[PDB]
Amino acid sequence: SHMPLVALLDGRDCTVEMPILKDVATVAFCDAQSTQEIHEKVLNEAVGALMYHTITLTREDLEKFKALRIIVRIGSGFDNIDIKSAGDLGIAVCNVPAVSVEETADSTLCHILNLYRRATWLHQALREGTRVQSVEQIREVASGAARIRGETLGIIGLGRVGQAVALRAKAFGFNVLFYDPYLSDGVERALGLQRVSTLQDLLFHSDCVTLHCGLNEHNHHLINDFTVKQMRQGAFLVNTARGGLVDEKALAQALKEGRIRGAALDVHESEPFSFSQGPLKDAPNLICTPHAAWYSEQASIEMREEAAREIRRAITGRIPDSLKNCVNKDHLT
Amino acid sequence: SHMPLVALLDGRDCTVEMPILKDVATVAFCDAQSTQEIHEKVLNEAVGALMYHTITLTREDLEKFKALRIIVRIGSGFDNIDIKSAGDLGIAVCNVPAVSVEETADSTLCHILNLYRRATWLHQALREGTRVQSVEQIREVASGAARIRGETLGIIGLGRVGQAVALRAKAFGFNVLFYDPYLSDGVERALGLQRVSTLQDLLFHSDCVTLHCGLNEHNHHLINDFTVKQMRQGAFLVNTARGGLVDEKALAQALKEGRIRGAALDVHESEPFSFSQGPLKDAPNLICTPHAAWYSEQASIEMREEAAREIRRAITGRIPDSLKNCVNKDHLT
Amino acid sequence: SHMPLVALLDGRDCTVEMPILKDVATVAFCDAQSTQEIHEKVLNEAVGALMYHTITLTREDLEKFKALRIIVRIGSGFDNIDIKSAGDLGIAVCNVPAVSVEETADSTLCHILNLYRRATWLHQALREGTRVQSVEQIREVASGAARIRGETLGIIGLGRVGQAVALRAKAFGFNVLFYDPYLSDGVERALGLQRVSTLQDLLFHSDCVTLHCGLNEHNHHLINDFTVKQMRQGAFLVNTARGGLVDEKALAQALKEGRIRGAALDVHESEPFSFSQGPLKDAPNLICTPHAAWYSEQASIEMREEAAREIRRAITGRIPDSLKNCVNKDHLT
Amino acid sequence: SHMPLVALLDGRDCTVEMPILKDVATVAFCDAQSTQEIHEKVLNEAVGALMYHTITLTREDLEKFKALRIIVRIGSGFDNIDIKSAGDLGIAVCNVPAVSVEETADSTLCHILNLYRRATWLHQALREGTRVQSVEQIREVASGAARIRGETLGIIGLGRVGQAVALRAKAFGFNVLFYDPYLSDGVERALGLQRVSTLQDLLFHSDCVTLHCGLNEHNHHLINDFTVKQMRQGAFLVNTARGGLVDEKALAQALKEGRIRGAALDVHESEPFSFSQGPLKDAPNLICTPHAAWYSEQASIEMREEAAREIRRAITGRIPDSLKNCVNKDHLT
Ligand SMILES: NC(=O)C1=CN([C@@H]2O[C@H](COP(=O)(O)OP(=O)(O)OC[C@H]3O[C@@H](n4cnc5c(N)ncnc54)[C@H](O)[C@@H]3O)[C@@H](O)[C@H]2O)C=CC1
Ligand SMILES: NC(=O)C1=CN([C@@H]2O[C@H](COP(=O)(O)OP(=O)(O)OC[C@H]3O[C@@H](n4cnc5c(N)ncnc54)[C@H](O)[C@@H]3O)[C@@H](O)[C@H]2O)C=CC1
Ligand SMILES: NC(=O)C1=CN([C@@H]2O[C@H](COP(=O)(O)OP(=O)(O)OC[C@H]3O[C@@H](n4cnc5c(N)ncnc54)[C@H](O)[C@@H]3O)[C@@H](O)[C@H]2O)C=CC1
Ligand SMILES: NC(=O)C1=CN([C@@H]2O[C@H](COP(=O)(O)OP(=O)(O)OC[C@H]3O[C@@H](n4cnc5c(N)ncnc54)[C@H](O)[C@@H]3O)[C@@H](O)[C@H]2O)C=CC1
Ligand SMILES: [Cl-]
Ligand SMILES: [Cl-]
Ligand SMILES: [Cl-]
Ligand SMILES: [Cl-]
Ligand SMILES: [Cl-]
Ligand SMILES: [Cl-]
Ligand SMILES: [Cl-]
Ligand SMILES: [Cl-]
Repeated sequence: SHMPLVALLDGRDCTVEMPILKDVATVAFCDAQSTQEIHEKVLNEAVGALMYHTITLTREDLEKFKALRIIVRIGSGFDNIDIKSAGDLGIAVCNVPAVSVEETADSTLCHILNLYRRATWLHQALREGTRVQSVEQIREVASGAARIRGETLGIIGLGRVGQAVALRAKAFGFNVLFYDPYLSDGVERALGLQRVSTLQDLLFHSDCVTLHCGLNEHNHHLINDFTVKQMRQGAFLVNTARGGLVDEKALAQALKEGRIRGAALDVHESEPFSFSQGPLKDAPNLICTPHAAWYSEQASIEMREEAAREIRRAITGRIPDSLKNCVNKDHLT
Repeated sequence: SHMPLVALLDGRDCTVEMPILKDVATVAFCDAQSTQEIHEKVLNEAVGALMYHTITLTREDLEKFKALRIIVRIGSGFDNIDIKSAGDLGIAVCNVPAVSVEETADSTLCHILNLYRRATWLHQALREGTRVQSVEQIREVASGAARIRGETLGIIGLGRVGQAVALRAKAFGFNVLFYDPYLSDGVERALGLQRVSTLQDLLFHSDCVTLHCGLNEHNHHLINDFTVKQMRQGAFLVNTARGGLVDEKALAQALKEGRIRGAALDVHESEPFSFSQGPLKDAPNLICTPHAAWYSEQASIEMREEAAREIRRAITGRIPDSLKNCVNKDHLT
Repeated sequence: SHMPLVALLDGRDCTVEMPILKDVATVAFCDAQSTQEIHEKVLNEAVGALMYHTITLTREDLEKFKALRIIVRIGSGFDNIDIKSAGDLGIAVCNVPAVSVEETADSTLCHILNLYRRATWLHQALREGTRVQSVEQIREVASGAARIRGETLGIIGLGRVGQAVALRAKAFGFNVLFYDPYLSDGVERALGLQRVSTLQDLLFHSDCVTLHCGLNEHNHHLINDFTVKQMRQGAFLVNTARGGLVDEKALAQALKEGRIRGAALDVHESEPFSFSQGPLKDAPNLICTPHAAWYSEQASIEMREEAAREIRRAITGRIPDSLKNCVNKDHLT
Repeated sequence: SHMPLVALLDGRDCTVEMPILKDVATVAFCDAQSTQEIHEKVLNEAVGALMYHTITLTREDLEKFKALRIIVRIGSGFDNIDIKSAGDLGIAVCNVPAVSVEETADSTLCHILNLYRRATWLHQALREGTRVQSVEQIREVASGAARIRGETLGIIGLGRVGQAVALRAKAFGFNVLFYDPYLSDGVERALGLQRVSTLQDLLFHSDCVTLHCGLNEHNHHLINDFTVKQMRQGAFLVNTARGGLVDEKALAQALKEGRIRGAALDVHESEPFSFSQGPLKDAPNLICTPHAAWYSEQASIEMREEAAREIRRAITGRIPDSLKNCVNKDHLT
């Protein structure tokens, strides 16, 4: 009569998951931002866990769990989990990779166009009371807005979202390059894209750089004081991937010195983001959104339902064989 | 030794046009907002005129010119000129129809995505100090953001910009309908679009309505208290065409009552626009830009050079035969 | 109790049209190839006429009709009718312009690919008993097959079919140019195409030329001994438009001398076509189809139903106001 | 002063490879169709081997080599090599996966259109002397030609060529489904395609089935007497992948009984192909090409140069680390 315990770590709403797990697991929530806020009962008895991106699990955090057997990220990115240590400790880790692909690609294109077209900045100027009566004043307030056709969009990471961005970018006349050192040769041919071998080549030829790679152990601060200097003078930077990929120190100085004309960021090294704190406090030509590229009403539901099914498959079946999106089978023993 | 006089009515900068007209016409500027601000010398002696969109010419205004023989709009729209009366008075009217086509289509897609993705509103909330730490808070602050695929984009006016928008919209998964009662049947087939016969059908099936038609004598307040009721509950409205097409009274009430979830406007019934005056003073979910959809550094130059060449062709050749983009040959006698 | 007479000139099957015209007109057929084969009753009493492309009507032919008031081409092209003389004689002429647009564009792409890929010629070689065992033999039998990406496709006439071809050609990596001296500037921008001003420029830069213009009084033998010399050495020629546009004499010599590597023709100066007669008797690298680019089971029905409705509208309403696709309103008096 | 020996097994021309291997290896050719035709010197001393698709290497064949250390397929498919046994024997196997991707996709679209549009069959009828004078005769000779828009194209194997086909098929109005049980979920979203879970679903919903998967140990005769019955009545079949995927027995009967309206085959169970032998001797509505989907003058050179470089990398460096496209690293010991 005793069911396994499943805990929603960094959240409180479990409404979507309940119908799928009702007869399978007892569902509790922690609404926690760190391991220090998880009730002892959870650490001891929790067999499964659901979590988003607002809490990190190190080996130290993972070792506090005594019965945990699966973690499911409600989302694609799993950089916030020590995946290797989870496998060493016998904990399967899964993600939801497909739900918000096109939502994120559309958010990225929105930011790209918001830089080339300055719509968001033009709206601000009107909210601030700027009066734009003459054509000379239109040119002035819209200074920086550039023609898109002929421009080169450089994609770092041509996975699910990267490919979706590439196909959308082609519709506007962008010349699309991409850098992805983990794919085999020939993917550029199917999608009619141009490929480059190094990060330096990508930054050197791109008028607008957009990040679409996972954050792994080999690309933290991929955009740093060194690689920022490899970018075109007056280029754009867009990041809907992970904030850990950009050295905000180097980015702030680049915006201030005009080496980078503008930047649009949905993610940041330290989240939540605030224009009153951080290395970007006074950075100009900066657009930001609070890690919302993924969100739609349908997507939010679809990924929670998928994550709930993965939990069910783990409790009901054999780990890791019954799992559809386990991302650490190699490390699991 | 006496050259014809050409006047830039509603502007002052003539730098781009001078190299093309130096040996052909004397160039002066008026920097005028109305006919009342034009120097008497211009009204009497001006043979040609260059003007943007910030000044209107009625028959009353046109009759004040005693030597004018051609007007060239530096831009595509010529609704601000009494075209028929200009032809009656023997004045050719020309425009520049091709320069800013893709700039405007990209601005339109930016506004479309800014509504579906709420990037501009999410940026404001961060500037306003909103703190978005939990996923529940992300869902809250981004409430209204919707998935694009499957949504129906309704285009009113499938000309140069409309077709450019249609092709871009298809890349995001939009289902594209269009209404244009002046085209012959078969244009929908070449571009693979669906066509509807009436404005009511367009508004009835569209989740997002975008205007791309010229303002003529048969579509002022095309979007009015009556036709607004024919739109889907919670639909979007985008207008980069002409402000005279929308009854801002009806639009304000629709936004306030939630019948329309959001609106993005680059043009307005009375320009320049201000959030502190007009029927849209307190309208919610409203994005606005100061008639800047056309602008790029290249476009601004290209259209001024084309307009200068048209002037030259008129002074040097025979009106209207030597004109490339005369829009009132039928009325000219 | 007496109904008007409507005659299907160059056909016999009236099954599709009968349900639409039953209570409106008496329907007869002539199954005629020339005016000389039309029964006297038809010439005297026929008020309306339906015809395809296999019969020509000169002023001499038109003058033989004493009551005819409308002609409806079951199809888009109306070059086979003296349109001006028909208007002088008070005869409205209409067409069906939209039905087979995409069928024809798909046929054109089939011919284009059949030249670049030599599928049809490779099939023939297998039917002829050629044995292709080694790679060296594959290269030999497929000699001439070329990579498409980077190649330039030159479109002459960017109307309904031309635009449909252009959009399909872009999917294969073609660089698309077009020549159309009757369109206004700016259509190239909406569809992202490159435009040229003269026929010579089109032929000079194109690796594959495809015709998509109507046959009018200013382009008979548009491809002639002179303009053929303006084409690239080893270029392709495709014609799904009208045979009168090509001088088959010049074309045969070009194929024989290798100036043109191959040609695909759905239409010919004299139809029906036969490989045993005509200037193309012994021309090599020649593909031909019997004027079938338009045909699909749905298209054949759709255009006959549309043509029947046009007839009905003419008999029931006022000519030319009630007509949807009258192509000679200017000449009608 | 003694260099390693490299042999071109099933070919004779080594001109392209010589400049790359001149100072690295002695190059000989065998022009062999089977292992029985290879000179004893080659079997004993050959360190590297180059081969196309016209010779098969079993474990029995592989065991005859006493010094062979790498095989390089000049092409993508390596089904003609016992890959596992090659690894057991310490032989690295490599391929050239990217060269002819778009050539093959264009050949596939040519065959697809040749079925829907019957261009190749219409050309034959003209070569055979068929006279097509009336529209009724055009409909007759072109019977079977169908409208493409709305039709469903089912892709089996969405790799390099499959994705290239999918993007081209979308330009014609196809609804594209694909079946590929080896990809992870989410690839359909990036390319905007619909995905199905089983082969039966693919065949059940597809009007035209096109094969684009490698031939492996789990899909020989994937199209068989059983799965052919799961296809739509009157559907099309296209195969530019491998002939071993189709049971030509079942295919012949399907074409004869009309269950399949037509088939286009670039590959066959037994190659070379002949219309006078095999289960397809008398099959109707059959188009065939002699395994030429890959060929272009540029592609033929590019893959031979890549294959030569792979050989060089193997002789010069460390196997398998220095290899770019080794397809049997797992089996190599
Ligand atoms: N709201 C948001 O901000 C959202 C963010 N994301 C993030 O976007 C990123 C991409 O997601 P997906 O495309 O679904 O992942 P994916 O796994 O489909 O694609 C990742 C690609 O990046 C490439 N890559 C990895 N390291 C690289 C490097 N150093 N340089 C170049 N390429 C590299 C990989 O080869 C792979 O192809 C993820 O980090 C994910 O967390 C995803 C959805 C929403
Ligand atoms: N910065 C800005 O806000 C810019 C605004 N525009 C405006 O956008 C509009 C479109 O420009 P283009 O596409 O270049 O013009 P266009 O002449 O190429 O296309 C206009 C189309 O609208 C159609 N139309 C007219 N009245 C209509 C009605 N009542 N209902 C439906 N369709 C109707 C016409 O048939 C025509 O096809 C113009 O009014 C122009 O002034 C253009 C460029 C920049
Ligand atoms: N089975 C077949 O072979 C079929 C043939 N056709 C033919 O294809 C042709 C095109 O049809 P649509 O695109 O529907 O006609 P359309 O009227 O939509 O387009 C014709 C275009 O050709 C252009 N043009 C005319 N003369 C020209 C010249 N000398 N140089 C360059 N451009 C020129 C016009 O400006 C116009 O834009 C027609 O002649 C039609 O008869 C159409 C359908 C089926
Ligand atoms: N001249 C010719 O006929 C040419 C033939 N080919 C052939 O085309 C085929 C595809 O080549 P690429 O796309 O480059 O290979 P690829 O490795 O890029 O793609 C193969 C795809 O097929 C899928 N697949 C394998 N077995 C399957 C099954 N039973 N059901 C559904 N999907 C399955 C795999 O998951 C993979 O995604 C190969 O067999 C190759 O030999 C390639 C080039 C020229
Ligand atoms: Cl995320
Ligand atoms: Cl480059
Ligand atoms: Cl404007
Ligand atoms: Cl509908
Ligand atoms: Cl026709
Ligand atoms: Cl050029
Ligand atoms: Cl192959
Ligand atoms: Cl389905």
